[PDB]
Amino acid sequence: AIGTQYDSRKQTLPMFSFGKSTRESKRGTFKDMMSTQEVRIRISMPKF
Amino acid sequence: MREVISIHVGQGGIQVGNACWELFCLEHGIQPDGQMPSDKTIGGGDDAFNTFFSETGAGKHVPRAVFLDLEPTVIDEVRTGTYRQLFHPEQLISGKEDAANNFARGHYTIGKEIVDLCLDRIRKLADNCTGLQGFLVFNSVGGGTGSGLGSLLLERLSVDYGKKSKLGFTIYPSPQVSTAVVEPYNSILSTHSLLEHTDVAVMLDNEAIYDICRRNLDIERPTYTNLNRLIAQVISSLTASLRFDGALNVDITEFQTNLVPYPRIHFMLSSYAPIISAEKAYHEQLSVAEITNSAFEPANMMAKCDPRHGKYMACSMMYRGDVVPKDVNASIATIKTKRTIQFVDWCPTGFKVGINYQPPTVVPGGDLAKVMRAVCMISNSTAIAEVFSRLDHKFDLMYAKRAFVHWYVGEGMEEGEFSEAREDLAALEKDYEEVGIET
Amino acid sequence: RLINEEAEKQWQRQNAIWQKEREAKIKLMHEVYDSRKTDIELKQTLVQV
Amino acid sequence: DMSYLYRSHFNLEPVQHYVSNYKQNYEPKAND
Amino acid sequence: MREIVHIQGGQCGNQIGAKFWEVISDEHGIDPTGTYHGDSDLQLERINVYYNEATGGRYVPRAILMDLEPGTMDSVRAGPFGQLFRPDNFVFGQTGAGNNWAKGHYTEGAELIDSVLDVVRKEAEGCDCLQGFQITHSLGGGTGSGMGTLLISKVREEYPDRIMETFSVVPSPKVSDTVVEPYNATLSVHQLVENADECMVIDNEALYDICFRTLKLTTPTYGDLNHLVSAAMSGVTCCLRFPGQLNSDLRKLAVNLIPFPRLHFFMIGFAPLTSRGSQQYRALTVPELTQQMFDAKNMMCAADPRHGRYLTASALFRGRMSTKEVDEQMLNVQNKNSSYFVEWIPNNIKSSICDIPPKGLKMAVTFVGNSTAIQEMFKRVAEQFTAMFRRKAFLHWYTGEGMDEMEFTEAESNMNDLVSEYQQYQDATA
Amino acid sequence: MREIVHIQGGQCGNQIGAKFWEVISDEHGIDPTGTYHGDSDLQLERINVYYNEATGGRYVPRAILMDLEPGTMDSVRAGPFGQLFRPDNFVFGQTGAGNNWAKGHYTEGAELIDSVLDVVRKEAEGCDCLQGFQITHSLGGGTGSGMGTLLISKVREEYPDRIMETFSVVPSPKVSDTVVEPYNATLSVHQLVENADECMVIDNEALYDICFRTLKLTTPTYGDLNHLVSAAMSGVTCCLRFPGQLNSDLRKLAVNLIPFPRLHFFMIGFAPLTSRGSQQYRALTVPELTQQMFDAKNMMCAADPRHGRYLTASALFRGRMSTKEVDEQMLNVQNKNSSYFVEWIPNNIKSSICDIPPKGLKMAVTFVGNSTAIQEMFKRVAEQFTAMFRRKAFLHWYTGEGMDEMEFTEAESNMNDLVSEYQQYQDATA
Ligand SMILES: Nc1nc2c(ncn2[C@@H]2O[C@H](COP(=O)(O)OP(=O)(O)OP(=O)(O)O)[C@@H](O)[C@H]2O)c(=O)[nH]1
Ligand SMILES: Nc1nc2c(ncn2[C@@H]2O[C@H](COP(=O)(O)OP(=O)(O)O)[C@@H](O)[C@H]2O)c(=O)[nH]1
Ligand SMILES: Nc1nc2c(ncn2[C@@H]2O[C@H](COP(=O)(O)OP(=O)(O)O)[C@@H](O)[C@H]2O)c(=O)[nH]1
Ligand SMILES: [Mg+2]
Repeated sequence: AIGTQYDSRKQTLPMFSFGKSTRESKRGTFKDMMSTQEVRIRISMPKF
Repeated sequence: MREVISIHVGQGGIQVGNACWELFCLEHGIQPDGQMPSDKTIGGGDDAFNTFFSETGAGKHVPRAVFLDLEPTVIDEVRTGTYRQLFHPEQLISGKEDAANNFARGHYTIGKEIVDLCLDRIRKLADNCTGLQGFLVFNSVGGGTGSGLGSLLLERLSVDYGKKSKLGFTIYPSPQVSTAVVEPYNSILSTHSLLEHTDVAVMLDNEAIYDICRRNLDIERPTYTNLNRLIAQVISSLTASLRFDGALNVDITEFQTNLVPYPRIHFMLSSYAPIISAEKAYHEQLSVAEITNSAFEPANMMAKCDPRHGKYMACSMMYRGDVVPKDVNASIATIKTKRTIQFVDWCPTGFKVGINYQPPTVVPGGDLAKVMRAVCMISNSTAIAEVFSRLDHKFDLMYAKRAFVHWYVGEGMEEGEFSEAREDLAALEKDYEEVGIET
Repeated sequence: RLINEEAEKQWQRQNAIWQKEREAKIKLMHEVYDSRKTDIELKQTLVQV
Repeated sequence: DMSYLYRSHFNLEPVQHYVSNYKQNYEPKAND
Repeated sequence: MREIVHIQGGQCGNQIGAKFWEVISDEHGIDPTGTYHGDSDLQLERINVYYNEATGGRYVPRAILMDLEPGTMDSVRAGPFGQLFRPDNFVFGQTGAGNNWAKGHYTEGAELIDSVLDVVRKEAEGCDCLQGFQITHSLGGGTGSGMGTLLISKVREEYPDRIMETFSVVPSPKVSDTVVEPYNATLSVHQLVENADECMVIDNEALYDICFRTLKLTTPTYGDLNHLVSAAMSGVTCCLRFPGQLNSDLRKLAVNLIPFPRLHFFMIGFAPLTSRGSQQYRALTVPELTQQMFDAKNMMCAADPRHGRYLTASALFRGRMSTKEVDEQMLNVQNKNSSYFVEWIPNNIKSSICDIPPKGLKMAVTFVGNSTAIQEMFKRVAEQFTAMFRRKAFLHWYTGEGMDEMEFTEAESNMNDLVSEYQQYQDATA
Repeated sequence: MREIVHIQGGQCGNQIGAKFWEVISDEHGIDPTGTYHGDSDLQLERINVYYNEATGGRYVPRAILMDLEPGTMDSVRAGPFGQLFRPDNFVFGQTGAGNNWAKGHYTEGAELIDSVLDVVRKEAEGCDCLQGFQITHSLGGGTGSGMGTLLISKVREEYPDRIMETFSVVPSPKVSDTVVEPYNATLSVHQLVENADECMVIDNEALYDICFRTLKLTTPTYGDLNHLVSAAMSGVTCCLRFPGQLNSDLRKLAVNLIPFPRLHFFMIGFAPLTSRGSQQYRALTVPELTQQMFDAKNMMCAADPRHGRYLTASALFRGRMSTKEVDEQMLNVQNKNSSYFVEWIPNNIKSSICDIPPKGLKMAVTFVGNSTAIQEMFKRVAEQFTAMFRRKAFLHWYTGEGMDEMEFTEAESNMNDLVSEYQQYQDATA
């Protein structure tokens, strides 16, 4: 019970392994939902 | 996170950018004053203007454009017009003294002291951009200031922003209709200078556009404004793929890799359709097969050359409206089967197809009529050699006895600058002959 | 059910934190454009004089 | 509206969720 | 138990997966909000095959979506049935390869694939015991095909004992859609052959032909094509997730549809497909099922199957039906067309039966077969590639980003050898 | 019974504590004014670990806020939870250090430390049996580091048997906050390693990697950033205040994390930290807890943890969770990834459990490991220091207050030797 067993009745828990992603491996976008939701308002401009 | 920046030079450039901007603004839904209409209340949204506008945080929206010219009247008129509150006040760098149709003047005399401001502004506007795709340039050949400034801009951009894709919408003079008496010289010089830096350029010779306008719209007294409207619609059709939803997309980056058979031959010509005025548009059914057939028809090719006079090697066309792949392939099969339009031996398929939904917005007070389907095509065909063939003859005759050479020599250009350009054109002349010959 | 009790309460205060700042900035932004209208006119008013 | 290009127009038409196993059930017990 | 993961690439792959996931969600009864609303118990017995368990019981498809261009993804996240996907697995780029295989496989993909590999490893390890993969990708697009093929070798280098598929749509010259399709398809197939365990090519031209001639709908649409593709995919893996007469997982078909190591291309078709008016004058009968299934025009590969012989053919007759009848019909069809079944391998058809039918049909069958006729597409692709390469057309682009002409020279020879070895067995006799 | 006291200095140090007491204050339910409103008794059983008693029932947090300038300490007073601090416990000068260690440890720091030391000797003896001291400071500050590195030196002089602790933040080379960062950074480390038994480092630059990617909040703020560090505060001292399966006080962790006396630098981590928008899809499970728990992107430090190996690892879980699953899941981490675990020491991870969890969630884990990857923190630090010493740049400020050029040289050599000796075991084999 501390390893791998072969019977559908008793499952085998996963054993995770480390990845190889650098601290700055690009990727971004998809900002639809965000904590702040940057402020936007509507103010009429003068006629100059 | 997709955007593009338009670099413009030359009075024709400014007056075409005007119309293209009214088209694009009316298409996204921004009034001229720059304030979103209080009734619409778009609210939380993205895209739309981003691909061509940058959020100011709140309120107005600055069109991501820069205007540069050496002549003051057009800039002053644009600033004082009804679009004053739209553009940045200081991004319209305008000079003082006219270049006066002297290409040499536009390249070494009164361009170096202002290209610096042009590049500084372009850099500042770019740094804020985070998803730069490429550039668009509109510049004339038959204008000295325009040609010189455009040459300088392209040369600097080749050294500032790397392999970023760039597109050039030049304008060449018609086979018989002319506006100046010194067009050929600046035409040849600009061709030489721009050959090895512009990836893509499409012909827009004026006489053909005159022909289409007369033939279809049935309007007998056109003016430069209508041609500008047609050109702006052409740009809109070309670029609509990047900002509206669609079942099949193509980007600006996916043009310079699909219509340039060789690194050297990168000149192609485009056409638009359908072009039917509202007075009679609806009598025909509003025949996708007939519309596609008209797309290839010799008369409406926006550049004065005979497609029948040359082979086809690359034909890229975009569809918008209620287009459907069923009609697309039904028409494509017939066009391909056609014999009168033949294809080069080593181009089994020269079709890149993109499908888009949003119909072309019809502007009030114009000639464009409401439609449901449109077809816009960008084609690089062996017939392109004709324009350069005619220009060469127009050049050697003049050069035979040093006509007008005095002012160009007196502007700092060395004597031999013309011969090298002629040699480059001849080498280009040889290439089209070589590529077009079957095995 | 209680497992949801603490999580909902904690998120409540934090959101009030998100609301307090945003409501703070929004009022200032009202100030930001407010002045500009008050200054352009003065330049406009002086023009006639 | 863009619904005329969005969803499919295919039609293919209740107590059909019994396994083939459910044929075995009940059947009560029956000189010189 | 024996769950699988989904990884789609390119715009075509994203749309195809979007339709497939909608079909799967409908078949298992999961609403867009992710709350179970089924009817019978069996709909939840093996739901673990494709979904994952989370707090509150809202099930999330275990799909990974990759693309170098954002518009398609930002569109697919807002349409119908788009809120089931985990936002975590969305990993993507911005610039794109621009229909350039070299750009999509060397310069940008090399940078982008790290995160995608990390996430795919995370999910695959998280599953109970990975059974295999499924990758659907469009060979005709450069930015897609590049990364799509690269990830194939990347995964196959770490999961040698696992089984993997490849749903591919290849561009025919008549239905041409890209000018660089010759180049990208040839380069892609070069790598696909060497590592992909299974491949099932489908032709857009044949799809259109079927949609018009059979369905008789006034106007087809991309959704119309996607729905057929998704129905075929659902048939491809139906029996793995329901009670059945004779279970046949991926490995069984893998063994029973591969004569030699280097032939891993089949063709598929879904039946019945009847005109809305023909849905009631028709009789859903066992002989009709097999007849329509072996009719040539139903295949989604534009090549005419009859131009040669089959090596192996297996079917998954879904729903409750006959067994005597399946066996006898298989015998009758194998005899009546003796010349069209290769002679040296007797009993050259496989039979599979599952009970649960589709929601809306009582009898339906998915056909998978590896036939010599596929050589037509490869031969046409080779001819088109030669006609262009011999003149150095569009050559400088793929050479300006590090790929040298030596690789191009190597790939063509391998493709030609594959074609020759595939044709040789046509003339083989015992 | 085995209580500890807080000794903090510096605006960076003050803020960390200022938010530190807020998070702890809610743990046992102490109101902002000190009025008790707790619900469960367990919140009141072990309150002595951090609080004293006084008439009126209002509780006092035994803290000693120290800084050489009035601006920072006068700030926490007016805000919430600052009223708790006893007015008599504030000791502060009036001159300012100017980020000059010379002004912060020799001339000004010594003069004021007399009074502050007095209060330190005051509260500590009051408790029944002092357990140890925990001090938070900044290595990149002038006024802070001087006293911070100095007060610790004398404190260790009177209480040799006490357990020592210090939580630190070090300046990454990428985004530098102090132009004199190299000096006050490397100069301090020499003294800290001399007496402090334990020491931790959290990299600000690594923190932003926590925010911009994990939390997915567009506008991180110093109010937000402090929260993460505060959580790690309760990560270590957690089980010391509640019942549990296997209690693990501060000193026990020391017995299982330091192979030799001269390696007392660790990197910490906290999980699960999930963005607000994605919180519904994930499913809380200890295995999922661990993978993100060992994820390369969860460590708050700048050192890449895949570039070395772990000498020892620590785990301090939270909540009613199965004892085995920690054990079974903990071992697999040392087998599937053997390459990253040293080979001469077996079964190199310890674990512990606390049955009362942090507020709001159901499971939590605190990460503590002595990893050889931390070498890259100083080599980069040393590289800048050596580059900045050859020309005697910025030498006059420090040397003008009694410190001679010889002292720097001793500091560098000690730093350099530690760099080499740290990696001696990395290449060592059994
Ligand atoms: N399509 C179009 N072409 C124009 C228009 N105006 C001028 N041109 C073309 O431009 C050529 C002359 O150059 P312009 O663009 O007018 O002037 P420019 O670009 O400012 O350069 P300079 O004349 O040196 O100042 C003429 O031969 C015309 O063919 C216009 O309104 N529409
Ligand atoms: N049948 C079908 N094919 C599609 C669909 N979407 C894309 N494709 C195929 O994808 C090809 C174009 O690929 P492309 O979009 O450039 O791929 P990408 O460059 O990786 O994004 C075309 O040849 C189409 O055959 C679809 O909805 N249905
Ligand atoms: N995370 C975090 N870091 C801080 C905070 N305040 C200061 N720091 C760090 O402390 C460093 C400056 O230390 P300093 O205040 O000059 O120390 P001093 O000598 O005691 O004044 C900067 O590099 C900051 O990164 C804070 O509120 N949060
Ligand atoms: Mg002009």
